[PDB]
Amino acid sequence: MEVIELNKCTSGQSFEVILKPPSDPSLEEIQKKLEAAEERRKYQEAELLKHLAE
Amino acid sequence: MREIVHIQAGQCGNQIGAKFWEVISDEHGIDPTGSYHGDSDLQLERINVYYNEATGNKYVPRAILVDLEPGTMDSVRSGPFGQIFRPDNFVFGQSGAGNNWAKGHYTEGAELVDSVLDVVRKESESCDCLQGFQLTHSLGGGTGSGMGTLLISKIREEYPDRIMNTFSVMPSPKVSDTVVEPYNATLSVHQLVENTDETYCIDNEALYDICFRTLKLTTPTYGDLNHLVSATMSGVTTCLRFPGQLNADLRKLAVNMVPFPRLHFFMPGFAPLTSRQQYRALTVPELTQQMFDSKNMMAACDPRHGRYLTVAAIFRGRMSMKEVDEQMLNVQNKNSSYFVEWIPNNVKTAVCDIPPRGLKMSATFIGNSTAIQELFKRISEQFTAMFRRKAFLHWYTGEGMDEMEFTEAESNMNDLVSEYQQYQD
Amino acid sequence: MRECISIHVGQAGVQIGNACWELYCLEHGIQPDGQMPSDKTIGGGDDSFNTFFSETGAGKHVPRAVFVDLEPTVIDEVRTGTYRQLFHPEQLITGKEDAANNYARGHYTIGKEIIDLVLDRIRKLADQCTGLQGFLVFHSFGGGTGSGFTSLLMERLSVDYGKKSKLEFSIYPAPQVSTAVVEPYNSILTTHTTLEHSDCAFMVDNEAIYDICRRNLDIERPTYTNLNRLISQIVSSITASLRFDGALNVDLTEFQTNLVPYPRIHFPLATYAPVISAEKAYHEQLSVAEITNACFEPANQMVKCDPRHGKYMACCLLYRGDVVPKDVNAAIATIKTKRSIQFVDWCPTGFKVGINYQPPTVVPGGDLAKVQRAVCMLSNTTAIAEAWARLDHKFDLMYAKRAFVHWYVGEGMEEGEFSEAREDMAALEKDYEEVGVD
Amino acid sequence: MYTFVVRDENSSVYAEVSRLLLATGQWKRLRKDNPRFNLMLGERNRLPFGRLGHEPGLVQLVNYYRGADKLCRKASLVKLIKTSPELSESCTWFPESYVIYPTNLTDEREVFLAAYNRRREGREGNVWIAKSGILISSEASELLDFIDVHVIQKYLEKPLLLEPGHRKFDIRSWVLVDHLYNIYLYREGVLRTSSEPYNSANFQDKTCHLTNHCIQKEYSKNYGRYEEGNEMFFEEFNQYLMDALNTTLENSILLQIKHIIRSCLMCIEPAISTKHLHYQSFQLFGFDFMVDEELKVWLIEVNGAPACAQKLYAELCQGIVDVAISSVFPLAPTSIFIKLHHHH
Ligand SMILES: Nc1nc2c(ncn2[C@@H]2O[C@H](COP(=O)(O)OP(=O)(O)OP(=O)(O)O)[C@@H](O)[C@H]2O)c(=O)[nH]1
Ligand SMILES: Nc1ncnc2c1ncn2[C@@H]1O[C@H](COP(=O)(O)OP(=O)(O)CP(=O)(O)O)[C@@H](O)[C@H]1O
Ligand SMILES: Nc1nc2c(ncn2[C@@H]2O[C@H](COP(=O)(O)OP(=O)(O)O)[C@@H](O)[C@H]2O)c(=O)[nH]1
Ligand SMILES: CNS(=O)(=O)c1ccccc1Cl
Ligand SMILES: [Ca+2]
Ligand SMILES: [Ca+2]
Ligand SMILES: [Ca+2]
Ligand SMILES: [Mg+2]
Ligand SMILES: [Mg+2]
Ligand SMILES: [Mg+2]
Repeated sequence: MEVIELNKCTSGQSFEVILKPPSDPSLEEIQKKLEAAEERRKYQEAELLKHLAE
Repeated sequence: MREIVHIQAGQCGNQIGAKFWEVISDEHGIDPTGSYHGDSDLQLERINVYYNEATGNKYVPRAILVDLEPGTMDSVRSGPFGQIFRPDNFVFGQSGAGNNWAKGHYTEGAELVDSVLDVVRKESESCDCLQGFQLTHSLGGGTGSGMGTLLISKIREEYPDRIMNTFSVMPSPKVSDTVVEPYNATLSVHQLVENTDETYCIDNEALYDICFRTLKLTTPTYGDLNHLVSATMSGVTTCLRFPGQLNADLRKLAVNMVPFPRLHFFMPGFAPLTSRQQYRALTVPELTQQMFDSKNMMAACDPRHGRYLTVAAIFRGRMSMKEVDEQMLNVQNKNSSYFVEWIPNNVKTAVCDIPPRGLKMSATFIGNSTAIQELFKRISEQFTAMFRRKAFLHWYTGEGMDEMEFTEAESNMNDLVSEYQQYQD
Repeated sequence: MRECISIHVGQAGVQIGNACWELYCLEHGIQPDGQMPSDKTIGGGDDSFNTFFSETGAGKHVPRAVFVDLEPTVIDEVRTGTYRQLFHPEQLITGKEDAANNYARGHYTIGKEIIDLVLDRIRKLADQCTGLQGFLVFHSFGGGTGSGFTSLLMERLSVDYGKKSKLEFSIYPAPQVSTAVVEPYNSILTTHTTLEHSDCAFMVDNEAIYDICRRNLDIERPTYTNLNRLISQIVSSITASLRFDGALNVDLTEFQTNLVPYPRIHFPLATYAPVISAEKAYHEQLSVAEITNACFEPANQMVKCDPRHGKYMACCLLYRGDVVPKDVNAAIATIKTKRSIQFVDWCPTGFKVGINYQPPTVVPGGDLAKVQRAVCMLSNTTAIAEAWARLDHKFDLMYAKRAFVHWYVGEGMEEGEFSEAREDMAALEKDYEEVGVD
Repeated sequence: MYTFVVRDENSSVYAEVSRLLLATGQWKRLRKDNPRFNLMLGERNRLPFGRLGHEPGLVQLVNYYRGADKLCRKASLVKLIKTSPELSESCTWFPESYVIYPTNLTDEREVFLAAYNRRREGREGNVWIAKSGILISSEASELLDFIDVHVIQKYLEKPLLLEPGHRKFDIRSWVLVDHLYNIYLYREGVLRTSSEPYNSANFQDKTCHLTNHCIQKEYSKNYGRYEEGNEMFFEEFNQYLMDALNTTLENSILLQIKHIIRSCLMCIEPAISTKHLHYQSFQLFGFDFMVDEELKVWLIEVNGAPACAQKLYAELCQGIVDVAISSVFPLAPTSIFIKLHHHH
């Protein structure tokens, strides 16, 4: 039961008590993922317009 | 600002849509001339959803009236609230559709659709952010069925990323104009399976049984049946027309109600339904037991013959929202064998403080139940009883159609039934 | 001094943001017009509150916040609310139609078209910071914007602000206060793409906030207001160390150092006490030992779970009010003898304590009563993994039938990203079990 | 109309409770994966506690105490006794035990040999039993070589024998604990007896030393001679104690049994209680005791998923529904349990 690093100021204080000792995607690849999905929406809407054309 | 464009096609479409704009016009405080005279700011909060604001604080419904013969729309324009509608929004032909899907979809309708779409485009261009469309029609007739589904096909071509919402009256032999209604309904159903996000199925037989049995009305009329549809349409649209912690828009309601693209046909319900013992107060429990009772549903399907995929319930009136939650959780936990167990919390509840006209409180039921397949079974059964003899086919082949197209519609519906069957197990 | 930019995403993020900045201003003595009488350095200064506020030549203290919503209805209340004067328009960004509770829609479809705008607005706040510490991101799991757009914003912040820390305040989906059905999909989607981009995340389960409001405040059916006011008390207690003079949790870096030894396990459990009803006659003020003793009761945890059957990796005790170190140790001793606190063997069995003398400030007319001393415990417990199991299970019930999957593929997402995100959660649950169970 | 699920088809105990629940007309059974349940009869291993108590508007109940495995595992029970100050390593009713890990894997190998060599030097009886397939031997070489997780505990060389027969036996008492943590002891116990005379010379034949119902019904040649199914109930065993020893079962054995149960259950109550949890728990236990010739009782093991004697399936199961289930989900005596009051 030890109290280390006791810091006291005007608005409070802070300390530590030990009971027992122990024992990314680049900006290029995010635009590809986005555009890759925008491309799959374009293709899907095409098959819908092609369907409606028929 | 999330606007909806309303469309009513054909006789049945316009008469139901007519009352609909009469029911909500009263709930929002709009008189027959389009002037507001309510008493609560909540009435105008979401008023622009269905109404356009013209000059002088006038509110003009954002609706398009369509039909291939002037008979019905001359009645609307002379009806109670007929003056409220936009004169231009009346688009109509003279030949009529003769209760023929081919005339409404291929010949007569094909000659008038471009001009109807010219109006739709004018209503959309004025919308700050258009949510989507809603159509009212029947599937057993010629215009709303054939030309209606033609409009939906073309509206989706110009607005591919907008919500298409429809109120479709399903034909029943017990409430029948002509014997070809199975032919027209089987043809339209495939169009809706492809080009709609939500279709509230309204079976004229369920409307009839409700007026006779539960409502105690000797011999009903189409007007009596339409009051029910009005009351229902008023209900399922409370989410959109009034405020609340819900914040529901068309696409959000679809994303939560439709787990599979083609199974977007709902069973609506309403409660109370009292015969004239009408002044009795209705406790929240009673409201809920009836709301789930099959006799209060307009699908003419027994929900105890299928399984619910999702359920939505809207409660209107100043009531105990704590008591609302308790009773809803009771019905689920007393009959969980009728709800699918592979969709968690597939039953939602929205509250509203503004009750319909002349009711302390009410409840509108929206069921996406697999029991609806019984409806498509009946229509398919009646279709085949005639198509197997080519009976009455000349009315259609004389308009340009081949028997092959009828066979496709046959197998299309039978497919749709098999889809509903694999999900009931 | 070093600055902290707050970002609020989606409805839940925006509203919770209101409940916090409303509370921050009451604590720092800032009025709705942005004026602060107690600040003696006019239009400048590097005080402790300056980490969350900037100052104009006219004496206005302006939050370091950016509200982003794909729909304008929820942010529009902020443009006209009681604290409208605090922010300026550039801080409030709103789209025209939301994400329909669809992760794919918030991440790909809509998100792509507004992400550069947000970054530019965020960049405008970064250029005022002399030493930016990082960002605090408030958002929901279930919302299409809260989940879908947040995970994209994080991927880009990690690019445009590499060495800056990013903390989350996430809302766990609870059926009692939500009408959505696909929130499991959205939650597990956003946790997957966001995991490597967040240094520490506090999860709040609305189910937990809900029952605390029904049980302690006697609110039969709580509103979002009741929920947020309470959630901001907890958030205020966690961020207080950054806004007041002190030595514990003095910058965002110290949150990962003191709470997350292993990176992927950065979800600390939060506990708060006391929560007393303002409508109450007059409650017997609790001692430092009674409130501390409450931090180990499941009732007032931000996520219902059983810490007894887990293992602690770290533990902080933030006190506010009439409290002194002598009383803190006394209470702790009494608890280690009664409770079952199993620490992991590769981490010291200890507690860091921070005491702030100013007691918890309460919003006038709010639901909470004024207390003389309160505490909030942050503890990294393997027991919180229960929340993941619950959510992963629901995900599995729907995905087995592929229910609702089409709404996501229809917005450009690949079906494989599901099983990819799900396999990630499966590994996350595994890491937890490797650290706690024997 | 309450609802419950079943996730352990191999449970003979709750198979009857489920039958009784449905026989009341107010309990409805659901599929083993439906979460909308009032009562779960969960699986033995890896029961998903984390998913209980999160369904709005449902008070959920489960028939297992999370963390009870600390008491029903061989090594867990020993470690619990030697570490919990409530019991202490000097506990007087639990055989001197040690935890031993096979050499192909803390471990108390040396601590065992110390007390072993101490005994072997004192002439005292130095016979031990190894278990986790059981081996009884007086040599430390055979016990250790056999294991190559297991536990070695002092074998009771002076166990109480019955007459006529000169045979060993053990005792099984069923204990039920409800959501409130009340400790109810079943008034009816059973003694799984051995049909073979006890022989201390040779521990090779494990048919007269082990009193398992399966071993006696498979490797014993006198199964069912003195009593039906090697099971004597508290009435006959009580009359025997009065005719031969001049004492009763209550004063000589039942007092100690009631004390050991309390000490074990009270010890872990802080760790498993559901007094404030988001769900409620209850579990049936089966304690196994030994009795030496001095009428002192020892604790063998505690079973977390025990079975019941044939003749007592109806009375006990109905009692589980009364004080454990219906006490939380009421329906529309002379309690068959003996409440063991305590300080919570
Ligand atoms: N605690 C709390 N939770 C909220 C609040 N607002 C929404 N939520 C939760 O957030 C979840 C829904 O996500 P939203 O934030 O509403 O959705 P969104 O981020 O705006 O994204 P959209 O789908 O485009 O609307 C539900 O589970 C709600 O319970 C709030 O103010 N406080
Ligand atoms: N130290 C000891 N002294 C005397 N007998 C012992 C003993 N340890 C075990 N036994 C004998 O072994 C039997 C119990 O074995 P144990 O309980 O370890 O295995 P087990 O758990 O598979 C049987 P069950 O679970 O059915 O009670 C008792 O009948 C007892 O006679
Ligand atoms: N509920 C209801 N159904 C109607 C009404 N009018 C017609 N129907 C039904 O609609 C089907 C015929 O469609 P109809 O509207 O007459 O064809 P259309 O005008 O050419 O499009 C028949 O099955 C009728 O029963 C009405 O006012 N209310
Ligand atoms: C069934 N009899 S009826 O209700 O008079 C009716 C018949 C045919 C069409 C419409 C109606 Cl309303
Ligand atoms: Ca013509
Ligand atoms: Ca200053
Ligand atoms: Ca990073
Ligand atoms: Mg007609
Ligand atoms: Mg939103
Ligand atoms: Mg055993």
